[PDB]
This record gives sequence, structure tokens and C-alpha cells, in this order.
Amino acid sequence: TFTRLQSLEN
Amino acid sequence: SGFRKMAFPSGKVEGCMVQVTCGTTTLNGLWLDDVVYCPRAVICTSEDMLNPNYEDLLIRKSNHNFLVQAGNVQLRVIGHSMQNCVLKLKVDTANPKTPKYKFVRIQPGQTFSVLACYNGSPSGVYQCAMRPNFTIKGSFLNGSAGSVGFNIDYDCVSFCYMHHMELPTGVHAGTDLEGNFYGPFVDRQTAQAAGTDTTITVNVLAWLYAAVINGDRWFLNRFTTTLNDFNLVAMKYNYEPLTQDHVDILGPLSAQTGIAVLDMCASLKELLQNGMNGRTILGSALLEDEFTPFDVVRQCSG
Amino acid sequence: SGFRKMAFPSGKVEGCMVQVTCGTTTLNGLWLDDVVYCPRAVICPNYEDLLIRKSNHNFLVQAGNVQLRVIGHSMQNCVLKLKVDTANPKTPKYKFVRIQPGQTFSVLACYNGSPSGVYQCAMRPNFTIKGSFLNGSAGSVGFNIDYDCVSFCYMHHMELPTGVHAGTDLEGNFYGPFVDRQTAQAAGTDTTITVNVLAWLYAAVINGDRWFLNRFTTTLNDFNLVAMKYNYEPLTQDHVDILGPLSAQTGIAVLDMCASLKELLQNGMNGRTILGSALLEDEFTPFDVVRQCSGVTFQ
Ligand code: NA
Ligand code: NA
Repeated sequence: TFTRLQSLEN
Repeated sequence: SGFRKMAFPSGKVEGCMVQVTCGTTTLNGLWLDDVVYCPRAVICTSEDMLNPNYEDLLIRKSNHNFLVQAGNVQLRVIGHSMQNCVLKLKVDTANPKTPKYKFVRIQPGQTFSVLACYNGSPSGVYQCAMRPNFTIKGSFLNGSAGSVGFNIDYDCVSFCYMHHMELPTGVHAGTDLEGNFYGPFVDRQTAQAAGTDTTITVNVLAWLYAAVINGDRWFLNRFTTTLNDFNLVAMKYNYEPLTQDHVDILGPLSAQTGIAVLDMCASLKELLQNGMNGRTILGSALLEDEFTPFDVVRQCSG
Repeated sequence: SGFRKMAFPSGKVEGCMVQVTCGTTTLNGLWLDDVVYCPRAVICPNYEDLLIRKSNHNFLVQAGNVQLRVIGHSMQNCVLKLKVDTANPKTPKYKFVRIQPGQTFSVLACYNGSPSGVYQCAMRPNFTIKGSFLNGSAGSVGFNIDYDCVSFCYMHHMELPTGVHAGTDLEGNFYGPFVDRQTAQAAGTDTTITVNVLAWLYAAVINGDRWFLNRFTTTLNDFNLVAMKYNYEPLTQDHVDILGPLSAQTGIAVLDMCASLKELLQNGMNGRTILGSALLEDEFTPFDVVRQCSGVTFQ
């Protein structure tokens, strides 16, 4: 986990 | 008069926002002069985000592995380097919209405006504060990394925050524009927890002064307190301790209103000890702590 | 995640703000194409027999250091229109709109023609806005962005004795029962924007705040009868429809949420908070919640 680097995939 | 959670106009920052893609990963970059700044997380392999070795990943990239788009224009990357947790992409074109700017590392309790962006385009602007636990309570979705926080008190844009990540409680962590994280956090998806947050006492007091300036007086009392007695009450409520520096900073507001700082502290003590009695202050039923003494003066400057 | 009072990005508007000075009065103007819009009070009783006596060189319009040549002037309701010899090269795609009570918009507060701050407002049901304005802020503008189009909906004029604010649309029609004269004016009883409260309860659920949900469901007539008693705006079938997207995305029907809101009205918050607020928030529209919780972007 619930620890997210908030980039976007695809 | 009136009192609102006011952000700085975002235009000077909108003109700097670009989209950065490396491989399958996209986020926002900040295009200032001939350098695009963005979180180095963009070079992660979308598979190893628990323990990426960013130095190893970066040396395996070529300039042509980075896709930077400013509107319809694609910018040519001609070099790349890493400063702490921020990647610096040298491009062959200086941003003609670059404002006067500086990078500043702020202290907990300081406020700033956030321009939340996705795919290099702005979604909205709101006001935030660096929490005592070095998180910010933002509004961010996947793709928002690289959004920045800033102040523009004069003509100079002060960049103080670049967004990287969301923690399990839904608060957010990021770096200054030199890539140093605020707080003990790292740009890895390993489990991380924010420490217990506390209320920014000096900001609450500034906001109480803002309320008096706007005509509120119901929460005033005839009492004064010592700094140590107040601090004993404050810690009982998870409030930050008040220092003599804070008392000095509150000077101008105490002078403008004629209410001594420790007299207002006694008001705060009574509000903590006895609650708010279903009443409101400046339209809020809880004590607000994301306006600084400087914010109050600026918004209540006649 | 998270939920903030979010304004639209203000860059498209900042490029239109100019300083307008006539005599000793200085306020803000909005430079769009080759016309500058500003409150007709910059001329100060009897506005026509004061504008006719003005030449074009009575109006000092300044964009930064650049002086704009005024080649004509005209009045529309409570706004003054100054024709200049150059179209603003930064003019965005825009239109003028008149908004309804309950709808929200971003205010760009300006002084001496210079943008100073931006914040998100709601048109109160009594046609005031609860703004933050100081002297010299007249001519500040409120707006929304739909896709790539700027919708100008408000121009600021004055502050009422109670500290709330009044203004016009960009066609000079005042919102509410007000006039642009130095006379004491009252507003009329304000009410709570029920549809926005429901939208904000949906935002709370989207962010995992859900203690207030209850098993019950009410009807629009049962709810409106109780809502009226507490100075809450009635809820129409139109308000129910625009909440649809949030109702579907959360599995909570509007009338279900209304039962929650009806209990919050009659029973209070029991010392708890919702999205970090201890009172019911009513300055988020349903679309406001969608654009923020789905990351809608503008250009
Ligand atoms: Na006191
Ligand atoms: Na219910």
C-alpha cells in the first residue's frame, strides 16, 4: 505494501 | 475581508509542466531552462519497484529512451543525470516560459500551493502544508508524480516540493527540487508508515488572529498563560510545542489586534480543554492549522 | 487519494488581467480580444452622465508595463467595456456564462491588475459568495474550465456589511438583489446546498470514509420535508440524476445517501468527522467530485 510511487503504467 | 484557503495563481508553473515517459512508465516533469526535472521513479522497470537500483538503471538508459512531450512538441533529450531522487534531463531547447524561480527546502508547518498534473497537463490547484511528520495531505492519483508545490509571494516562483508517492494512510511524500525527500521516506514501494501527525500550533494561533481580524471574539477569554503551562496542555492534545521563535513570529498579529500571544494561547487552551461548543470559527468547526502567520498577514492586509 | 478544495488552473485567466485606472480609482479589468471588461464603478450615482463626459484617454489601461490605447468605451448593465487597438494575444478560448446558485467556480483575486491568489467558491443560494477580497479587488473574476474553454461566470464588485461578497456575470447583471451603490444592503437568508453535500458524502466514501452510511432509504418527499425544516435546499429529480455517476461508482443510491444525510441533520455528527471536516461541506458539486477523484485534466 500500500506504498505507491504515483507514476502511470502503460 | 473573509478568509479562504487561497493558492497562488498557477500560470507560471503551468507553463513549465511536461510529460515524461521512459519505457512503459509516464509521469510529469518540470521544464525550467534547458533541464526537465522529474522523479527518478520514471526509470523503474514497472516490476522492480520494491528495490530499484536507480544508479544501475540510469546508466543503462540512452537519451533516446526518454520521451518528453510539451503539448504537441516532443523535446530532444541530450543528456541525463541524477541528483538524489530527482532525474535531470538536459534538452536542446530552453523553456521560453521559464519564470524567475528558485529551489527552496521548507520546514514543517510551512504552506505551499500544489498544481496537480496528469500526463503533463494541470488538473487543479490547492493549498497544502508540510505536516510535522513530513507528509503532506494532498489529493493525488496514479500519474501525479512530478507535480510540484510552490509559492509565489513576489515575482519569483519558489519550488519547494515534487510529488513522488502515496503512503498506506493516503497521505503523500515527496522531495525538494534537489531530490532530497522530506522525512525518512524513500522512493521505493517497500512498506512505509508516516509517524504520528501533530497539529501545527503556531498556525492555529495565526488563524485565531485571522478570526479576530475578521470580527470573531467569542473564543477570547480573560486568561493568560505561561509558555510552559500552555505547552503542557498542547502535548496532551498532540499539538506541536510553541517556542519563543513562534511567539516572535506572532508578534505582528498580536500588535495588529492588541491581543498578546500568551493571551491567545489561553484562548486555545480553553478551546482544547472545553471544546468548541458546537460553534464555528471562520466557518470551521475544528481548529485549522494550515495557515501560517505569513499567510494570515497576506490575506488580511487591508 | 485525498480530497482538497481544488481550483481550476488559473493560467489562462492570468494572461487576461490588466489594471484599469480612471481618475483616482484603480481596479482590475479583463482583457479579452480587443475589449477590456471592468466594473462600471471605476468611473465614480448616474453612471451614464459621467461616461459620456469621459474621453478614451480618461481610462489608463496597463498590462504590466505595456500601455494599451483605448479607442472606445461603452456600458452594459453594471460592466464597462473599453475597446482597445490590440486584441490580447493571450486570449484563451472562452465564453460568458451565468451560473446557478449552488454551482461552484474558481476566483482569481487580483490587485492593481496583478493576479494574487486563486480559490474555489460557490454561488450561495442567496446569490452571495463567501470570498476573500480586500480593497482594490473589484474586477477580479470567477471562472470554470470545460475541456479547453474558459467559462467566465463572475466579476467581483463589492463586500456586504456581513462580510460576504456580491458581483455580476460578465454581461453586468448582478447575482442577487444587489446594486453597485455605496448604500447598506442586506442579502437574504442563506441555505445549504443539499446536492453538493451529497456529492461530498460520495467523495468521502470514495476515500474510505463511510461510518455515516446506514441501512435505510428515504423518499424525495420525505427528505425534502425534513431538509426544508433545517434550511436545506430542496432536492429535485434533476439533482438525483447528476449524482447518478457517483451513485453507480460507489453502490450507494442517492435516496440511501439521503437517509444518511437526513440522520446527520437530525442527529448530528456524534463528535466524528467526514473528510477531516466536523460540519457538512456544501461547496463541492457532483462534477467537482468527479473531476478531482478521476484526475480530469485541462488544456
Ligand atoms: Na485570554
Ligand atoms: Na442510508
